[PDB]
Amino acid sequence: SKTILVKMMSQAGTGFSFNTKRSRLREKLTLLHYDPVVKKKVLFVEQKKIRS
Amino acid sequence: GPRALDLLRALPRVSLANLKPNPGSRKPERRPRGRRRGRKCGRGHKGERQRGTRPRLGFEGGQTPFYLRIPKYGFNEGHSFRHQYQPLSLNRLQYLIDLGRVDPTQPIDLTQLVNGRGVTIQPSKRDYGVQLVEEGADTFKAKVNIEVQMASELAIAAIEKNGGVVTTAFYDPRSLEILCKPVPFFLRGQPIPKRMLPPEALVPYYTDAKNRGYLADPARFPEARLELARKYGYVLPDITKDELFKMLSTRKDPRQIFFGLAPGWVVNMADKKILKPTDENLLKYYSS
Amino acid sequence: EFQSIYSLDKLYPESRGSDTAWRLPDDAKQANDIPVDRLTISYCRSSGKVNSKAEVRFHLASADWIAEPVRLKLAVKHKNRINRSGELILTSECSRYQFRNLADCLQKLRDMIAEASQPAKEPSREDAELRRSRIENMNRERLRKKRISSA
Amino acid sequence: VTYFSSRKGKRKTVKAVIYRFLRLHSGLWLRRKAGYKKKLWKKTAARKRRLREFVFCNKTQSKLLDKMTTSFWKRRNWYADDPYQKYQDRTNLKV
Amino acid sequence: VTRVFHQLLDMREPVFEFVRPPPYHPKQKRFPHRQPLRYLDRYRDSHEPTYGIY
RNA sequence: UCGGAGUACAAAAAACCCUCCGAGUGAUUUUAAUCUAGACAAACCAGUCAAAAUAACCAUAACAUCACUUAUUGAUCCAAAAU
Ligand SMILES: [K+]
Ligand SMILES: [Mg+2]
Ligand SMILES: [Mg+2]
Ligand SMILES: [Mg+2]
Ligand SMILES: [Mg+2]
Ligand SMILES: [Mg+2]
Ligand SMILES: [Mg+2]
Ligand SMILES: [Mg+2]
Ligand SMILES: [Mg+2]
Ligand SMILES: [Mg+2]
Ligand SMILES: [Mg+2]
Repeated sequence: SKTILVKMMSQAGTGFSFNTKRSRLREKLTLLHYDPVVKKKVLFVEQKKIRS
Repeated sequence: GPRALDLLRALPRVSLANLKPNPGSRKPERRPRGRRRGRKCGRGHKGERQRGTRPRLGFEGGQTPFYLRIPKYGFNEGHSFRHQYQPLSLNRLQYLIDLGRVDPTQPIDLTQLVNGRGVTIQPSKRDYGVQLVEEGADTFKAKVNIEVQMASELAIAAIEKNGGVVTTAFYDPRSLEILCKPVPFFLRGQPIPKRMLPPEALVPYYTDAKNRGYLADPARFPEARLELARKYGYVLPDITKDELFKMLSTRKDPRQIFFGLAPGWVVNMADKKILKPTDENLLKYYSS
Repeated sequence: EFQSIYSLDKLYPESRGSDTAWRLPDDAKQANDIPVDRLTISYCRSSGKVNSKAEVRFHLASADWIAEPVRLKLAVKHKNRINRSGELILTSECSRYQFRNLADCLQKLRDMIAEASQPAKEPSREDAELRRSRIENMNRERLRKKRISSA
Repeated sequence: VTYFSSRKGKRKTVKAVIYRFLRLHSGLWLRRKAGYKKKLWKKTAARKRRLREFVFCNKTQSKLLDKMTTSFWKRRNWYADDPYQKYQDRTNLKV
Repeated sequence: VTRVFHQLLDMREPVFEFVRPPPYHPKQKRFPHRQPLRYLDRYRDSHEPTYGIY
C-alpha cells in the first residue's frame, strides 16, 4: 500500500495551495482547511497529483 | 607659551647626528635567527603547515563549506542599480549657516553645499543627490531657498515654517558629475549638456505637488503648502511680501544645469568669456 | 530667461506667472478650523527614552469655534480630561519631534469634535470588561430590589 | 580567494558570499536558514516558521566572510526605501 | 467622587494608573548567534531614526 | 545513517569488527493558523520547546491521535510546476 501526495486549492477563489498525503485507493479528497488570505474556514478540494 | 624653547638654548644644536623616532612608533622586526626563532621559524612540524600548502580560505576539509550550504537569496540583487541619496540633517544645515559655510542671502543648491564642505557626492557610487531629513526640525530657525533631490514631510514643514522654499529636482549621473564638480568640467572644453528627464520610476515623485517637485504644476503648490501648515499648526507666512522674494522665487529650467547658464554654452575660463552657438540646429538641439 | 519645451510655462499654460505658486487662497478653505492662536501650547521635554511632551489646553466653555450642541457633548463624553477650572487637556507622547506631537494633538482634537458634532454619531461596542461590568451591575441590583422606609 | 590578481594586482572577492549574505555596517552578517524551501509538507508549523526567519552569524563566520570579500561591500550605503536601513548601526551596546 | 474633591475637599482630583514592570531582556552580545533579525529591535531606545554627523 | 536498554549503578557527556532490540512508515480525523517574550541543545550546519498578542470555531475555543512514540529521514547548486 502506497500513499499519494496531492495539492489542494481553495474554493474561495484566492490562490492558496497546501499539500496533503492521501492513500492511493481512496477517492478524491475534500477537506475543510483554514486559509489566512480570507481569515475564514473554506472548502478545499483535490486539484493535482505531485508526488507518490 | 612654549617653555620648552627655553631648554633648547642650553642643549646643543639639533642636527642629523642626534635624531630619534617617537618611542613605540617602530616595532622591531623579528628574523628567524637564533635558538628562539630557529629550527622551525614559527611554522610547525610537518603537514601542510610547515610546507605551506594548506587549502584555500573557507575550505573545511572535504565537508561542504559554510558559505556553500546556505541557500541563495537576493540581498544584493541589483544593488549596483539602486539609487542612493546622501542624507542632510537640519542640525547640520543650521550648523553650516551659523559658521558662514553657506549663506541664505544667495540661493542654496547642491553646488553650494559641496563648496561649503557640507556633503560629499560620489556620482560613480550611484548617488543621485542629497535627501533632506528632519533630524533637527525643532531648532531650525533659518530662512533659505534650498533645492535638493529628495525631501521628507517634516523637513519641508520645518523650512516652510520660517518662510523658506523647498524644491526637489532630478539629476542624471552625467549631469550630477558636472554639477558637483563644475570647475573640472569647465576645463574639459565641452559644451554644457541638457539635463536628462527622470526615468519612469521617478516620474510620480517629481510630478506630485506633495513632494514640491520641480516638474509639478505650480498652481497646486499654494494649496499643498497650506495643508502642511494646517497639519502641523503653524501660520503660513506670506512669502510674496518679503524683500527677498526675487531670490526665493529663482528656479532652473528642467533642461538647465546651473543658474543663468544655458546648454550649448562653452565657458572659456582662461579668457573669462562665454561662448554661444549660432546654428539653428545647434540651438534647437540644446533647447529641446 | 532660458526657456525649453519642458519649461513650466510651456507644460502648464494655464498658470504662467512666477507669483502664482506663492499665492494664499483663503477663500478656498474658509472654515478656519482649530484657531491655534487661542490654544495654549506647552512643551515639556523628558531626556534620559527621549520624548517631548506637547499638551494643548484651552477653555471649553469659551471656545466659540464649536457649536453649542457640540460644546456640551464634549463635556459629557470627555469629562475625564476636563480640569477643575474647565480647561480641557490633551497630551501626546508618540514622537520625539515636537512638531509631530503637536500635529497628533490637533488631529486627535479634530476627531473629538468631528464625532461629537454629528448628532447621529452614537457608536456602541461590546468588550470583555463590559460583560463583567454588566454582571457586577446586575448583581448589585439584586440586593437593591427591597423597598422599605429609609432614614 | 585571490589575494593578488594578475591584471591590476588588487584583492579580488568571492561572488558566492555576496549572492547569499547581507552585511550590515555594524559588522553583523545576515543569512537565511538552510532548508527553507525543501519538503515543507513534511515539517511542522513551528519548524517551517523557524526556517523562514533571518539569522545572524557568529564571530568566526563573520570574521571569515570579511576576509573573503573586498572593501567595496563594507561601505556605508544610503538606499532609498531600504528595509534594513534602520538596522545598519548598533545602539545601547555595553561591552 | 469628582465633586467631593472639588466642591467639598477643595482638592485637585488625583488620577492613578496600573503600571506593570518593564519586560526583561538579556545582556546584549556584540555578535548574536542564530538570532532573528528582530534581535536588534528589543534593545532599540526609540523608533525615530537618529542621524549623527549627517 | 537515525532511535531505545545495558556497558555509562546517583547532573550531563563518554568508546570498541562490544552485548541485545528496532526505524528508511502505516491507520484514523480532532486537517493541526499568523505573530512574538524567554530558554534547552550545539564546533558549524542543523534540531527542539514557548507565555503574551491576533484570527478561527463552545462566540473571552491551538498539544492531531494510536502502534515501547523515541527513529520513520537528505545541504547547496540545479531542474520542473502557478508565482
Ligand atoms: K623555535
Ligand atoms: Mg614574527
Ligand atoms: Mg620579515
Ligand atoms: Mg639546528
Ligand atoms: Mg622536520
Ligand atoms: Mg603530522
Ligand atoms: Mg565526500
Ligand atoms: Mg559617499
Ligand atoms: Mg547550553
Ligand atoms: Mg496563548
Ligand atoms: Mg556546489
